[PDB]
Amino acid sequence: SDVPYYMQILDDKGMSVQTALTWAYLRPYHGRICSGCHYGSYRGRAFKNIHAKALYNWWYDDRSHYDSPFAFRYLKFDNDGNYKGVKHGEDVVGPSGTTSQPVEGLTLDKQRTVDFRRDIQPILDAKCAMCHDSNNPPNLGGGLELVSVDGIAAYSRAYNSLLEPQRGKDPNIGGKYVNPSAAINSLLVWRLYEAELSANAPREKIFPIEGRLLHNKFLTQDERYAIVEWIDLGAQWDNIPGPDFYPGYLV
Amino acid sequence: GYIQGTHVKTDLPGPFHITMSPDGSTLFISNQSGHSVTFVDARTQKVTGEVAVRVQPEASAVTPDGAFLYVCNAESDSVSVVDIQRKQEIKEIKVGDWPSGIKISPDGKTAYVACSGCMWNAIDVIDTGRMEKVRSIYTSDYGPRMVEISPDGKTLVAILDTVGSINRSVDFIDIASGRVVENRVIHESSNLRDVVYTPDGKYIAVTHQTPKNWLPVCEAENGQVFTNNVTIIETKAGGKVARLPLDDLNNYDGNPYGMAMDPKGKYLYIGVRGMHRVTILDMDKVLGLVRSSTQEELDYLRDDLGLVRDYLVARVPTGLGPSSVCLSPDGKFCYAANYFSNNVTVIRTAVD
Ligand code: HEC
Ligand code: HEC
Ligand SMILES: [Ca+2]
Ligand SMILES: [Ca+2]
Ligand SMILES: [Cl-]
Ligand SMILES: [Mg+2]
Ligand SMILES: [Xe]
Ligand SMILES: [Xe]
Repeated sequence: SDVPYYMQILDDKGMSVQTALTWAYLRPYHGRICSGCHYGSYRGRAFKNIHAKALYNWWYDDRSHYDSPFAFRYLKFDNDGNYKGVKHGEDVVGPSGTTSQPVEGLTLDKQRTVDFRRDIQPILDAKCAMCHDSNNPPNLGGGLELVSVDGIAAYSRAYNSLLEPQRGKDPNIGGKYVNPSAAINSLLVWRLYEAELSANAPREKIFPIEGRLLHNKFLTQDERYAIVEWIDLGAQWDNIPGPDFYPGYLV
Repeated sequence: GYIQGTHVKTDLPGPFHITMSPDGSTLFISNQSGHSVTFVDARTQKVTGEVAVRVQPEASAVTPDGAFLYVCNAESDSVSVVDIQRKQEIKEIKVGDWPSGIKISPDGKTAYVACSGCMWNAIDVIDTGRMEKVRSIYTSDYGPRMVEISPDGKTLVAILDTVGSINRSVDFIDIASGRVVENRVIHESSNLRDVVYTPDGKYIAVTHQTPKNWLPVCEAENGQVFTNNVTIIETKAGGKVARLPLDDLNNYDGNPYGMAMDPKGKYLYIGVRGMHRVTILDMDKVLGLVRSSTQEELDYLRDDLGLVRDYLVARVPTGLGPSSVCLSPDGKFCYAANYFSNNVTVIRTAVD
C-alpha cells in the first residue's frame, strides 16, 4: 500500500491479454472493489450485480484483518508450458496473527524485476547469438558492449535490434520483434512459441515457408517466460533505479 | 585537342577519369579532350607531368607495383601502355571497339579491358609480360561499360549497358575458366556507368537510372520520367538484387557515374555528373537494409523518396561534370575529376 501500481490479466500461457494503464494506490488496511476490467463501474456505469467466488476468499476470519492471499512471486507451468499455478518466493514473514495467509512481497528491498542486462542478455548470448550476427537479423551478438547511435551510446546490439521500429506500424503498439506491454502481440514471442498467439498479427509474412527453423525448443520455460515478463514489463533496459554497476550510459 | 565526336578543337583537357597508385602517392587523370594523361603528386597536389597517349583516353588502370599505367583510348580503339617513372608511353595494344575501362588483376599478371561499342560485346584480356591481347571474353549482351575484379581475383563482373533495352544486366565471369557463369538482370535500368566491389566481396554496387518508359511524359515531379538509383547485388548464388533510390522528393542526383569504395567498406562514394556533386552513403546502413529486407520490400522501397536520408551521409559540392571519383588507400581522401571545370576536387572524408 501507499505505492503506485497497475495490473494485467493473463491467459493460460501467462501472457497479458489486456493491460491497465494508469496508477492505482491503496491506503493502509484499505481495500478496493471493481465490477470489471475497465467496464465503466468506476466511470460511467452503475455496478453490475455479481455474485463472485473471490468475495468468499477475502475476509472470513474474525481474528484477521484480511484473509485474502498475498501476491505470489513466481509461477509454475506444466510440461506443455500451460499455467499450472502460483508459486511462493523467499520473501515470507512480529509478525502477528492478524492474517491467515503467509506474508509475501512486503519487502521493498527484495522486490523482483526483470533487467535486460542482468537477465535477458546472458540468455541471448548463450542460446541465440551463435546463429545471429550482422548477416542474420536480428543481430543478437556483441554482448553487453554499448552501441553508439547518433552520438549516444546507451544499450547493446541485441537491445537495439529487438526494439527496432517497423515500417507502417505504430511504435506505440510495437516494433519489428517487440510490442511493449504486450508479449502475446510480439513477433519474437510468436516465434519462440512457434504459434499465432493473438488476433493481432505483427506483420503480413511471419513464418517463412522456406528455410524455416523451429525456435520453440531453443529455450527452457524459465528463460522464455523471462523474456515474456521482460516484454510485458515494457521491455526496459535499465530497471534498477539510479546509477548501478551494470553497463550503461556514461560521460 | 578535339571535343568528343566532333572535329572542333579545344585547348582544354576535359578530364573524363581519375585513379590512384596503390601506394597512394600519385593521381593519374585521363584527359578526354587533351588526348593525354595528367600526373599529379598527391602530397603536393600539383602537376608533375603530362604523358601523351593515343587519342581520347576515357580510362586508366595502375599495376600493383605502380611501375606502369594502362590507359584506355576509346576512339583509337586501343590501349596505351605507359611507363610511370619515365613518363612515356612504351606501347600500344589494340582491342575491340571503344574500351571504356580497364582493370589489373591482383597478381598484376593480367589486364581486363571492357569494350563498350554499341554492337560490340567483348572483354579483351592482356598479358602484362607479353604486353599484348591474349583472347576475348564474349559477354551475354552488347556494350559492357566497365569491369571489376574480386579481392578473390577468381571472379570478374561486367556491367552491360545495352542500347534499346529496358532490362540491363551484369555478367559474372570465372577468371580461371574465362567465360560466363551467370547473368543477373537489373530491371527497368539504363545508363549503368560503374560497378564496384565491397572489400569482403559479398556485394557489388552499380550506379544507374530508372526510366519510366511506358508512361506519358507530363511532369517532372516524383521522378515521373527518370529516377536515379544505386543497386546492390549480393554476389551469393541466388543473391538479392536491391535497387535503391539516390533521390529526395524535390532533390535528385542527375546521372550518377563514378564510384569509389571505402577500403574497409564503411562508405560509398558516388560521382554525380548532372548535379555536379559527390554523394557519400553509409554502406553499413545500406547493407544492413539489404540483409534485413526481403526482395519484395526492397522492390517497394526503390520508389521511396524519403528512404535516402536513412543511409545518406553527405552531398558534397564539386566542380562541373564530376564523371569519376577515386580514394586514397587510407580512405581519408576522395578525389573527383571535373570535365567542364577541367579540375579535381579534393574531399576530406568522414574517416579519421
Ligand atoms: C541457429 C540454430 C539459430 C539459433 C541458435 C537461433 N536462431 Fe533465430 N533464426 C535462425 C534462422 C536460420 C532464421 C531464419 C528465419 C526462420 O524463421 O528460420 C532465424 C530467424 C529468427 C527470427 C525471425 C526474424 C524475422 O522473421 O524477421 C527471430 C525473431 C529469431 N530468429 C530469434 C531468435 C532467438 C530469440 C534465439 C535464441 C532463443 C535464436 N533466434 C536463436 C537460426 C537460429
Ligand atoms: C483489466 C486489465 C482491468 C482491471 C481488472 C481493472 N482495470 Fe482499471 N483500467 C483498465 C484499462 C484498460 C484502463 C484504461 C487504460 C488506458 O486508458 O490506456 C483502466 C483505467 C483505470 C483508471 C483510470 C481512469 C479510467 O480510465 O477510467 C482507473 C482510476 C482505474 N482503471 C481503476 C480501477 C479499479 C478501481 C479497478 C478495480 C480493481 C480496476 N481499475 C481494475 C483495465 C482494468
Ligand atoms: Ca539504473
Ligand atoms: Ca571504335
Ligand atoms: Cl469496472
Ligand atoms: Mg507541370
Ligand atoms: Xe488498476
Ligand atoms: Xe551540394
